[PDB]
Amino acid sequence: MERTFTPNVMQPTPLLPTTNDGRVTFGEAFNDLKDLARRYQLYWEGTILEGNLRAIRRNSALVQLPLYPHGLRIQPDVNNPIWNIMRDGHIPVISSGFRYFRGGLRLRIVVEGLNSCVWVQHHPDRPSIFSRPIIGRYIAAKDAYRNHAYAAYVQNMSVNRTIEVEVPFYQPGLYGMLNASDNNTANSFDRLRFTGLGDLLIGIEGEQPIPKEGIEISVYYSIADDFSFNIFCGFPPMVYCDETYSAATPDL
Amino acid sequence: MDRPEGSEERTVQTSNVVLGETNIESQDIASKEYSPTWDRLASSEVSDEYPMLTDRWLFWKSVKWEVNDSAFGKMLVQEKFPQSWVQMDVNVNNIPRYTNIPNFIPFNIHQYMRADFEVKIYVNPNDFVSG
Amino acid sequence: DNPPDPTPAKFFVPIPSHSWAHGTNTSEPTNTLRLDGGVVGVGRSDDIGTSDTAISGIIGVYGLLKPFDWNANDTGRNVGGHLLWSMPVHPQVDKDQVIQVMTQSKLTQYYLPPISVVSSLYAYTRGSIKYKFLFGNNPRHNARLLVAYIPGISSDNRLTLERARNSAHVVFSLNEVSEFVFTVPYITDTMWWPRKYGGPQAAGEFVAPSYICMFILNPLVAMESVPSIVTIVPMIAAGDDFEVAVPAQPAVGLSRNIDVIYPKDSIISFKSGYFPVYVGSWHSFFDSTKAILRYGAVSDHIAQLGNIPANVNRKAFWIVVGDTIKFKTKLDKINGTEWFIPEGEYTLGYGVVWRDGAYAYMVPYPLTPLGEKIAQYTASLLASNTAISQIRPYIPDYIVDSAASKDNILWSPIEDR
Amino acid sequence: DNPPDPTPAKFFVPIPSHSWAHGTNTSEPTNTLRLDGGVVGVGRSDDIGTSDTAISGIIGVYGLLKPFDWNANDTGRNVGGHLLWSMPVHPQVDKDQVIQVMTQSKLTQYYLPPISVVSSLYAYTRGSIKYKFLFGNNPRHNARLLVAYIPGISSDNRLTLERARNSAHVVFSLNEVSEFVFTVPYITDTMWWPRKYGGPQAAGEFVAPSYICMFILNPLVAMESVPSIVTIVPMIAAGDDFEVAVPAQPAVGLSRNIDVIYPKDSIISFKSGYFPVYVGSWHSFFDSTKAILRYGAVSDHIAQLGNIPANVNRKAFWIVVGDTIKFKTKLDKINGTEWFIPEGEYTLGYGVVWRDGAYAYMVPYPLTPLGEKIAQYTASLLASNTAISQIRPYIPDYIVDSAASKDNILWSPIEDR
Repeated sequence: MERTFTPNVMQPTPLLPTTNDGRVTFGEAFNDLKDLARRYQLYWEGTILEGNLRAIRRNSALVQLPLYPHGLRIQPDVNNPIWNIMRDGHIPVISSGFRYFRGGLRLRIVVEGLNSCVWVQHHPDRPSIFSRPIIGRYIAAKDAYRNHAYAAYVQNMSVNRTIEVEVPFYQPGLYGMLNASDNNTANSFDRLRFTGLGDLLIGIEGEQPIPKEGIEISVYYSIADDFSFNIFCGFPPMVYCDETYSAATPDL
Repeated sequence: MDRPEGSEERTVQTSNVVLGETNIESQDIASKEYSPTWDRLASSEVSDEYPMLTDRWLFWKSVKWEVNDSAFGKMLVQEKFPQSWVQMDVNVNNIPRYTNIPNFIPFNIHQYMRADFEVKIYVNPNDFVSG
Repeated sequence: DNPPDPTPAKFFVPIPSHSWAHGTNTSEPTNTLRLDGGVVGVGRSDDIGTSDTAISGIIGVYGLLKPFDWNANDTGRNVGGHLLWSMPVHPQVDKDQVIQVMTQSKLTQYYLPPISVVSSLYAYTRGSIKYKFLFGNNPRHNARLLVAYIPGISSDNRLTLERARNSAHVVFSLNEVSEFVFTVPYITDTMWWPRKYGGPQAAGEFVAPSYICMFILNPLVAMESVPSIVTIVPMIAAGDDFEVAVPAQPAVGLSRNIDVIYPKDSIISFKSGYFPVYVGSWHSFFDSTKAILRYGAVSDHIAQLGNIPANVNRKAFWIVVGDTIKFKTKLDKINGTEWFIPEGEYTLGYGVVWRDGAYAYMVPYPLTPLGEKIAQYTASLLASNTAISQIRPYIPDYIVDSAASKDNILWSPIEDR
Repeated sequence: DNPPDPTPAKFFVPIPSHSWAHGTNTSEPTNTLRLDGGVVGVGRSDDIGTSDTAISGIIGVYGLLKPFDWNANDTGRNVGGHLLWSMPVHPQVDKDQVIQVMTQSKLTQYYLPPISVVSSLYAYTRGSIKYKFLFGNNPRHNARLLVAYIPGISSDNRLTLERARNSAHVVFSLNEVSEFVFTVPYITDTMWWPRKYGGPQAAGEFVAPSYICMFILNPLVAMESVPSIVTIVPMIAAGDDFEVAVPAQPAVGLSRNIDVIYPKDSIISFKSGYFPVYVGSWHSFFDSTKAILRYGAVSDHIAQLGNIPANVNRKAFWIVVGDTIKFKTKLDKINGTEWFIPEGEYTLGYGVVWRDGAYAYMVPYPLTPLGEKIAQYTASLLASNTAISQIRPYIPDYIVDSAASKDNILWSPIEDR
């Protein structure tokens, strides 16, 4: 099989004795990318002010969040230092080498600055066809308000400011597409219902005003236990993080 | 060449087609091979199979690459698969038709389809080139 | 019945969340958004494989490295003892040994092999590496190569065939053979070796432990009815003994978005009235045979750079950020190197600062991987106060004045190995 | 004795509530408002059955669909090859194949079958569907029908008997038989199929995968001492192989309160001084044979619409929200359709915007299910810049000026499949 084809081997020395993927020297093993994809990373983070929400905030949504195992399309700007120099996390880098998947994701919503209550819904039959989130007053009514019968969780910030949920796989097909394009008209159906786990909506439930500094919502994510990165195609070409901010100014 | 006949040519037969090869191949498999089980959950209508038609090795495109248009990464073929192959018989207006090729004749009367594929690439150079 | 329960209360410590770091060998409490409240997992079948994230199966797949030509008619290079190809040995490949795509004002795209991609996710690495060499030959071509693994060496500064034979090496014969693999050893003074490329501002970076070099033993021979050039395509994969230690900030990012915002505090430009600029010549700089940026045709009208911050490394060269210009330059092959710039029109991508007293001037360089190397080397020569006469061959030549810029040109500090 | 308990405290994570999503296969801690503090549950007997919420037992019950007449004396329609009845196949029935009740300014009430109601609670669906056909005949009537299931087709645009016979189909004989069931297959390229109707603003909606069509093989025959019309009542239930996947926002709501508040931001009306309005004619619009809304009897006094927001879809027609008017119109049967409006007095329920330069005018449509369809089709024709002469047959005719409105009339944007 050509991908691993090694003809006419010329090997001067014997192989190097094993450490069981680090288990001999350190106390743990490192043999599967799936394990690393289960270590949380930043999915999206933003600040929301009263001006971003509807004039009359009738317990409306704060964030409409599309759920992709390969993460969102990052926007590196002066306001987002992480995406600019850290770029994409490990999970989007891992995901890029595989075509398909079939599992769920585990999220962690951290809301700071708000004394009210937060509601979270999962819309598996309504996933976005764009790789960017929708904020506040730009969210359509169909999603801006709590829908019935969807799997949900409602949490008071007074008890805990961190929400922990696991989003399931509810798709009509065999696989979900990894690394999908937002420019897709020839296969809209694939992009619409065979790509994302369904939008996750994060809203507020109370009359408390938002501080002038605003509230900050940080969504971390990771792969669930039933998740699988399925068919290994090539890796795409990469960029180097050390080529964002140069070492010509070692401290900056 | 050491015989009256040139030498022995290996043979590969499928349906009523016979392919000859003379050298050792380069091979690979896109993904793990398997027998499908969830296709039965998609359609209650009995799935028809036409092995003598479909299991037939069929000839695709010939593409001509020259020295003057052969650069690193030059794409001799970039085709949607198997779309481009099954739809290779077009009319005056470049509209495909499944009606003439026996291998594709089941595609005309069925709405949904599935199969595994194999692709052979044949080049017959002389003894004095490199690439 | 309502019996009291005076069992003593237990001390407990409240924390807002469960582990953020753990990814294996533990349970994770969570609120599953399902109708079934038990331990639930999506259904499967043979239609859907198991996860193919086993590292060894990934890094075993060969990736392509920068190919090179091997010309049988080159009576200068095609001789015994000649170094055809060489680089440090480490899982991430050197950037200049990998296929690239550059974009003006954006980041470079690198085609990293699977072993390189995976390694950039972890801090340490170790084991043998399989270097497969593919030759574009036919039964007429013949040669013998000596490829060696030099432990504890990072460059070819002291490297000769007659020294390379004194380390672990192999001798390959190209007699009707087109592929062979050189599985190189792992020879280190320690058990794990730190990755070379790390994070922003060279965070956690280090160097490679060893060197691989290909020498010409018996030169390539062809005939008149056969191509005189044989291309060589190097490929790389992990040996069966390869391992990766410790999760760290990925050295890499995807190429879906190659945009980048360089720090505004490091940006430099030309003083007001000293722009627009164009590429030209003036007498007090190698008798006006070399290229510099001018702001006018009167002489001693050489564009001056604004204030250059003191936190900028002395050996650093510069890269253009905003709009730029095209200019025609050339550079003749430098002794002891394969460094030359053919005469052509190039975009302005790099610059090196030439200081003359209280005035600072900028020297233009082409937006090309070789232009990046020559610019860096020149900046280093200015750093060691090298003779003005010895830096001369590393500076692009003056051919003709080029177009002017729309306005000022912005530059950002960078530095390479 | 008072021994210390230095047992280490455990880390615990505080959360305000238990699961909101879980409905099965788990316990739920709660504060029961009872005197008995154990696991308590209300008493039972045979007088009180067990819960009858088993889905299969619900969706197995047949629901009635829109009936239709089958006239033996219609020498035009009652012929071989004629399409009597057809619709897409999906668990929710198409809205126009279900008994309706409309209310001015309110929501329409639909009489959905059990399989349709239950399916609107879930996101996915699959399996066979039982279509029972009930005929109002007696032993004199005779015919033969061909009913077919066409996979991958959503409309009858390319549908003929001589094509329908080339898919899964059945042939029914009406010879002293009044009931028969056509259990149609499930033929899809995937395992679950997304529901068609979803939520507000067509949230999560999609299309049906297949089509069912009833063709006339051997035309209906009656005699002189027997009714010449045979009514056909279609009914629908789930097959034994039917299943429903995933809880979602109900596509439906109860009809106890059919009130609705349309978004104020989408509302449009006539400019001041351009109302009250009435239905009439003017010359520059098909020689004043078609109906439009005027604000006076002087000519070129055609009611103008206020500012129409740019976020309104181009193919959208409109529905009256507040008070309205009655008007007498008609429309002759359109070629290739069963579309006709008999001459009668109808309430104004729908409108289509006719643009003439910087002026926008409104065309009236009757508050009737067929008027809804013709209005939508007309709006679509204006969208594709169809010939003014070819949109003419889809516009209600002018008979006589109608009463005026009390004041302005308010309209809201809507759009159908």
